[PDB]
Amino acid sequence: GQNAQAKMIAAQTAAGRRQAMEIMRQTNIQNADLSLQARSKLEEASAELTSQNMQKVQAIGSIR
Amino acid sequence: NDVFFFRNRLGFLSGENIILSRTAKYFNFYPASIANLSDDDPIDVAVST
Repeated sequence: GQNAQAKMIAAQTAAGRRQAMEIMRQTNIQNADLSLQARSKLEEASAELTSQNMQKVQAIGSIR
Repeated sequence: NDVFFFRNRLGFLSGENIILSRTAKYFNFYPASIANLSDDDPIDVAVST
């Protein structure tokens, strides 16, 4: 059955192609999550640095 | 009514209000920033009796 063999192999092309497409989908989606995590880290850094600024206002104020 | 200098603060006596300047900046009667009550902020206390 040459046709049966061709059908089975065609399924392998389908298996590898969708498997590769999914590899890119999973890798691309994870990267987006990491970018969002980096953005959240930037926001947290901004908040803590603002707290440091506010403490500075009172600190340098007392020195003056 | 009057102009004086107490603790290095240019002070005025308007009505029933005693108004003092910053500890060093005599020409700045406004606070620094509304983020955390500072130490050298101007004093605008009013005598209540």
